[PDB]
Amino acid sequence: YEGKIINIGGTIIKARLPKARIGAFYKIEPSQRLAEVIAIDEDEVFLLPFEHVSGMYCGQWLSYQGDEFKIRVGDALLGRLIDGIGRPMESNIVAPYLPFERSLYAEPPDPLLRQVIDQPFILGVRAIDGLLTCGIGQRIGIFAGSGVGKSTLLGMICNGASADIIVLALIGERGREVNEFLALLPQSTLSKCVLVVTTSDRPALERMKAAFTATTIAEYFRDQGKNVLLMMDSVTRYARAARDVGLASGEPDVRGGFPPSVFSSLPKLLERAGPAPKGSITAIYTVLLESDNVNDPIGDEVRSILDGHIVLTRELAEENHFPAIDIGLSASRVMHNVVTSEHLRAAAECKKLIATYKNVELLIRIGEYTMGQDPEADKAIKNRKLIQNFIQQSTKDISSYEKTIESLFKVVA
Amino acid sequence: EGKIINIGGTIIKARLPKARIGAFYKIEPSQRLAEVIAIDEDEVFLLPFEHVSGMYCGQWLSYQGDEFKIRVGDALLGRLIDGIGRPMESNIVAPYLPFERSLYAEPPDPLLRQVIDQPFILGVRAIDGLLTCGIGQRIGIFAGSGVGKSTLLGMICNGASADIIVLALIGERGREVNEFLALLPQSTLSKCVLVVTTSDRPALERMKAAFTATTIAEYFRDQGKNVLLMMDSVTRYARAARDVGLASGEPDVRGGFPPSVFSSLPKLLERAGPAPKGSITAIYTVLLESDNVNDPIGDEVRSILDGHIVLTRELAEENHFPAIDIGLSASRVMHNVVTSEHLRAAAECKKLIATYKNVELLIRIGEYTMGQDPEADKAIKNRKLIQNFIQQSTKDISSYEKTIESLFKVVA
Amino acid sequence: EGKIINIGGTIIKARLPKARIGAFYKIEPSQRLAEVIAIDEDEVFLLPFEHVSGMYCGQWLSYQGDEFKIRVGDALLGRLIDGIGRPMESNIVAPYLPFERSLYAEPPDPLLRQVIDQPFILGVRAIDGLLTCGIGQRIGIFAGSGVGKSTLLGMICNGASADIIVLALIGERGREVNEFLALLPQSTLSKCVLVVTTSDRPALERMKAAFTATTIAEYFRDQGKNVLLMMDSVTRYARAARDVGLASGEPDVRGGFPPSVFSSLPKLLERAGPAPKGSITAIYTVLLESDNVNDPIGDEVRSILDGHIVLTRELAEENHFPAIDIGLSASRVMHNVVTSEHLRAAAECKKLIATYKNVELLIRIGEYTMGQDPEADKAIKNRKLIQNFIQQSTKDISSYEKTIESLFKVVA
Amino acid sequence: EGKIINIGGTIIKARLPKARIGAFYKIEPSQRLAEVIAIDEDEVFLLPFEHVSGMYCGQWLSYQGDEFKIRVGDALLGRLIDGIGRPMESNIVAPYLPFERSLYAEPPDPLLRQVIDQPFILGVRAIDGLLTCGIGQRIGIFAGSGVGKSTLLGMICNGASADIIVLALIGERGREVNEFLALLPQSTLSKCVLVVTTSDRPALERMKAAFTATTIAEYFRDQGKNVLLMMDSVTRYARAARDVGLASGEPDVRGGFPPSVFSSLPKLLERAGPAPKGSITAIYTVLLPIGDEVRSILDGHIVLTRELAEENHFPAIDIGLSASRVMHNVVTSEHLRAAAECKKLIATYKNVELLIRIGEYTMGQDPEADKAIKNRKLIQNFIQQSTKDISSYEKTIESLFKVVA
Ligand SMILES: Nc1ncnc2c1ncn2[C@@H]1O[C@H](COP(=O)(O)OP(=O)(O)O)[C@@H](O)[C@H]1O
Ligand SMILES: Nc1ncnc2c1ncn2[C@@H]1O[C@H](COP(=O)(O)OP(=O)(O)O)[C@@H](O)[C@H]1O
Ligand SMILES: Nc1ncnc2c1ncn2[C@@H]1O[C@H](COP(=O)(O)OP(=O)(O)O)[C@@H](O)[C@H]1O
Ligand SMILES: [Mg+2]
Ligand SMILES: [Mg+2]
Ligand SMILES: [Mg+2]
Repeated sequence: YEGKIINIGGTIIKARLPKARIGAFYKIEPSQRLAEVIAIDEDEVFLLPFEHVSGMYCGQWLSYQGDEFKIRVGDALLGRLIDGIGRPMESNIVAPYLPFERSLYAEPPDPLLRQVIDQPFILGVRAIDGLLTCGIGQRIGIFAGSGVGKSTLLGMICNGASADIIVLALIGERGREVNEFLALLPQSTLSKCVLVVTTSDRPALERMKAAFTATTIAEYFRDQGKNVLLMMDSVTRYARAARDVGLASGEPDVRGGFPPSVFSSLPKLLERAGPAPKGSITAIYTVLLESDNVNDPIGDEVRSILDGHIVLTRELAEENHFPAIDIGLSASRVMHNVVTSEHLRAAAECKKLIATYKNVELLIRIGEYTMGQDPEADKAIKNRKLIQNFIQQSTKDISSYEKTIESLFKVVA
Repeated sequence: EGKIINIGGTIIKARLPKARIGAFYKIEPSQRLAEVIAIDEDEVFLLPFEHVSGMYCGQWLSYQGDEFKIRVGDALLGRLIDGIGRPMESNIVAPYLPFERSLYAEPPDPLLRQVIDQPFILGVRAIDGLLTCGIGQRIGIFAGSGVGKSTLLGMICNGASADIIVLALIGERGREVNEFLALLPQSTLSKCVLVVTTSDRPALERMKAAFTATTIAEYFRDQGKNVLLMMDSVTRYARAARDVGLASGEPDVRGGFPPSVFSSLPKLLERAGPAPKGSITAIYTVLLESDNVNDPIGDEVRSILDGHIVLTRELAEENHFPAIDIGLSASRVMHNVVTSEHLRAAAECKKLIATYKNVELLIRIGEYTMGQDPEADKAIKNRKLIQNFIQQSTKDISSYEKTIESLFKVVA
Repeated sequence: EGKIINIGGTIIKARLPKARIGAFYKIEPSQRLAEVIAIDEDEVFLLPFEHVSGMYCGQWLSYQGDEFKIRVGDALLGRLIDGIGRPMESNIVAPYLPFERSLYAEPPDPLLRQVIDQPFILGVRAIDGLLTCGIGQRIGIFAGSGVGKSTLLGMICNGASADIIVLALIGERGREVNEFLALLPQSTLSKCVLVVTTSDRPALERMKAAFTATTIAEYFRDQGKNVLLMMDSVTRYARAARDVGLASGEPDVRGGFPPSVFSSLPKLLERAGPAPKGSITAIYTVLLESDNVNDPIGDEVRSILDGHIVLTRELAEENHFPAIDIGLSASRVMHNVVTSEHLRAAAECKKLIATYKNVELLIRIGEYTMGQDPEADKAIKNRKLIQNFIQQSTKDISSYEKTIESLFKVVA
Repeated sequence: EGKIINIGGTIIKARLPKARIGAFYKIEPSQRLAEVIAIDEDEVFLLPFEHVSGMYCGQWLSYQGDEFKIRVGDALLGRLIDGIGRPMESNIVAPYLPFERSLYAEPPDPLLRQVIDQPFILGVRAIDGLLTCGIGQRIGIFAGSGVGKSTLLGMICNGASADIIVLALIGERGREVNEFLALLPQSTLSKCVLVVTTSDRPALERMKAAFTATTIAEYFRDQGKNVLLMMDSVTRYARAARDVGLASGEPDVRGGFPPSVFSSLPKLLERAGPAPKGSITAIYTVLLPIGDEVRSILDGHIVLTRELAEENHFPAIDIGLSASRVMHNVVTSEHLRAAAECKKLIATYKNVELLIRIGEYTMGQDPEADKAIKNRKLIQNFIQQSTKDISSYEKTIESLFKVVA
């Protein structure tokens, strides 16, 4: 009715319709599918459809629907599954009464009202609680390569941690995993859990906006005054989808593909989850790397945005050392605030012993290390299988925070 | 309908007013086809089905059909199919197929997948004892060229047991078609559908042949059966999609590949798994652009599939066949499949292999004197048992009980 | 005075005939400002101050200013300012800033700069005992991600003795503005100006916060007092200017960066320093792309800046904090400042650290007979005194006399 | 004389007919100027020196020239000069300058370069006792950061037997020009004519500073005077001409440098040699990619090292790996062989100090290292002195000949 699609191909369509506000979404008039305006030219507009692009033609019409795409949240979406658009997954249900329409692109809190975080957040993994330590309110990434440890460790965290609300986004991952995550969490956890599931099958728009849907639901349950744990599996799938859309919209390449829109819109997503006046969002994001190099474009940028990074390495997964986290290469930017100095000194000595043995281990496997001459290296070896039975852990085993730090004191000295 | 104005060599472009994208057109005098891949307000980009030589400007295009749907039915069992769905063996009568299916369908709904917990016996002791497969798991075989990908699919054709075996041979040798028919017995070839396009064919017919194999496997899944899909070199699909997408004017995001091969590979690989009725267990051969596993296609297909078996060239040079590197390999579904005792025995055998790989260069140089480590002497002592457990000949298959009891005898 | 013709991601384009550069316009339906960054002879490139929410074609523009100016004055202390210039705390009453200044001034005359002779007491034992800073020196702190740039500015800013501190937090997490105010006591918060912009803010606030901080520092310099300016990740300025200029029709040159970044960064980064009345002393945190050596924006900042502290994460992996690599870092302005015996003690224990970094191998390998290398014998005996002099705690600040006394007893 | 088409950040495009590459044009309302890098059939890509803000569509460009030449005369001795040529300060008034010459002059071909004679005394006693240098010889100094090369340059300006001394502080920092001029006397400044430019200044005039200083030194070469040229940090000329080159548009070849700097640096360095009018002793400093290309292109490298400068042994030069290639054509055979035997008397100490760090080395048969141990301190106070310690040429000769005893 308003315009005509005049260019079909790739991820974006292009239309001819004047006076289009940017970000408004338009329905394809005979064929019930709709598309969001991402950019405008002097008369022609770039649109990104919500579904696949097959079956279209030149001069196909476009109707006007709304100024902004908004999702509809409420308190009646706990224990239920949502896609990236906002509509529910399951159809054996009656769909709930969600009363509050919320926009999808909001603001972070005032930087003066973001308090300092000084309470520990316990995950149940002995390594990430003893050596590193999370805090109630921070956001922390799990940086690994392909098929190393990210999902499993995130399942161990979901099984071990406990918040008032749990919002779990599975964006751009395999569809076989939505029943594994539903199997490894109990009904006492499922009663406070919202899944936002976008499979890797889906278009670029759903796989790009599922992260914002999960962040919007998490901040809705934050504004009621509760501590909500957000867990977002592969924020890099958002980064890939935004790369595809931004390159199809005609933007350059900076730092290995990845237009400036990606590095501009990652902080608009990641700054929305932290401490707040009412409640706080503790966030745990997993990051896939383009090799096992930690110095990726997206790996380095999301490492410079987040408040803690947990680096998992493949050469500790070749050795059946699970969870495969590299202690020397991973850090936790809030553990000097959330815990006493005695735990801090013990964790520092355990990190120093791990790095000392890794500095020595090469000249043990070629038979040149001589015992008794270096006092720091010897104590790095005499405790080696005493520190490692602390640092590696089974999947179905959760630990308490007390015997964790008691094992740490027993392991270091 | 319209006329052709450019011919480049991979894609052509034409003056077609208001063509549906995806609809296939016909070159009018010369009996060839093409399909629409992009539209530019009066000028469509077309990908021809056959070779491009002979065309001229202003050559006409006739219309037929809104999409290229293949013709499928129950009478495909025991016969060979072209990549776009023709019967290849022309010495026999054409089969009667009642149904039409388009090549691009949807995966099953994610809440209807029912996490897999039954084993799938392959016959190779290394992907039965140490790695284990599931009914519904899609597996990858990652190697360099010449390392043994096709030998191992030949080993697991005559050892595995499904209802319908759907074997795609896309992008591979024409000489292979008969050698894969020399491994299949008559009780197995009477239930096998073999979709083969070779490396000579145009880029479309190597692109749209994995989708043909998946559509035939989905038709045989939806009847209530168990399908064993196996593709040979899915990276040949990835390279056909690469040079078509780069001819179509698209940027180069990673290692030479457009983003339209990274967005179109999950909507191929995710259609092969568990289902509300039936199942497809799929095995994909993946060739790596060097011996490095961090090839972009190797990395992306490792991040999509449910288990990877990396074969190295060091073990192919050391005459360790099959050349499965155990530390680099994994199987996601094994902890739901095997018992706790079998999982413990598998983990301890893998730790023995890693311990010997630690002490190997130290004993090769000559520093290892017997007696310091308790695990290194265990590795040296069980070395020969582990080696003749992992190493297996081509004409040998094991049953699952003999595999697990030999695992228990080897591990301790 | 013109219509907007297209909206990009970061950029606006309009038809403003004979418009100047720097002339900022506001959008008539929507109250928000935008300044001109390029001309294309009828068609200008503007950069907006905010996001692009509803931006229809043909939206009008109205002339507001020929250049953008900020309100400065002496009644700015103890406050928080954003990159634009307006106060960021809203519960407080708005102050009275008397004067206005443009953000683009020129560095002082190089024949009228003073001579740096007296030290700037910094607080950390390594950058006082080994790399001493003078009053008027521009040093930079070079590291990768999360290696400890912001923690070292916390240690400096805690134990700083300057008459007025301007702290620029450019393009970093909103969380840490309260963590910097948690280690500013009231005696140094009553005379500090925080120019803070967060990483989610639009492109030119993140591009102009450095100019706002240097403008405020030059104002309080021209009053006549010495002032400490500390920028946190001027690399965020550099890649904000990269994303602005590179999307305005300007070519990649060395890292994705246009030539305009390399034209506008040595003018910003040099208008600090000594002066005929007053002196800005500046500490620039620099983020590096990789941990490599061929960084197109780290190398030339290293070249045009007199003194640099290099933090390497290979010392942050053995938990050696602060991770200062004393061999890779230098201070061109310390031989003019400290006494000669201070130079001898600093050079001697740098020599001891450099000796023990490779005598350490032939201690572990059992090849070191005592006495054959006496200097190494002096670098093994005093290893512990050095490694308590170098790394210190975050809350462990120390005065200058204790640092030089402990330096002398470490070297002796 | 031409309207400005558009502004591309650092590139101006104009609509003006018939201009040559390198012609510099004039922004008339603001008094700024900008030179031509490329022409189209009627439009012209040129690039500004200064900042580009304040410019609009339709500003005029006054012609005022066709190539840039510097107004150079005899009265520039003792004045501060920009890389373009205008003075630095406004307290002094610009004197009479009759002549002007362009910045380009072709060097003679290398097949017929002259013989070197006539020892040229620099003032540091270490090299003119050990690594001497003639009049027309051009010398490269390879020093580091924090090695004390600025005092070395100030003390080879102070005590040189040259009537004119020309130095180009090309790309220096803000403080470092006063840091350098604080250690030059007034008797030296009344002999100097010196070009300064800072990293504030645009890369275009930061690369034309080298040609300006070379051109002024060629002017004082033609008046029958022995003249010394100094160019401090040739590498900063290299990065400035790099920024001009790939700012105009050119892909790089080696390191990050375009081949334009590899065509311009032998052209800039191959000139300024032994002319029959009384010639021009060039001293060019390079810090430690193109140091290979510089070290293979001029005769004589002097190496200053941090491993020697960590002690109090100034000037921080090591004779064991630096040598000026022309000494037999300069100094006599007695002085040459005595200097070379003192060089190998120093070089055998470092192969025997490490063997007397351990307790093994004795006397009895080693006639070259037993002499270094006794006659060490005369060596080690011959090859070092302070900043304002001058040692004339007719003292270092007999001092070196009583060092060899
Ligand atoms: N902590 C662990 N313990 C045992 N096995 C693990 C562990 N982490 C990963 N694995 C194995 O490695 C494979 C990859 O795990 P997963 O976390 O799914 O990888 P990704 O991080 O790519 O999702 C799985 O199939 C699993 O069997
Ligand atoms: N398990 C095995 N037993 C014996 N020979 C093998 C085995 N695997 C590979 N080979 C040898 O290595 C070569 C590569 O096998 P093939 O499967 O054809 O490579 P590709 O995986 O590239 O198709 C073959 O020629 C074969 O002889
Ligand atoms: N001086 C120090 N002492 C102890 N830990 C430190 C020190 N500096 C940095 N760290 C650790 O390293 C990490 C990086 O700190 P930070 O200063 O935020 O790095 P950056 O600001 O450069 O990203 C922190 O999580 C912190 O725990
Ligand atoms: Mg996963
Ligand atoms: Mg094969
Ligand atoms: Mg920081």
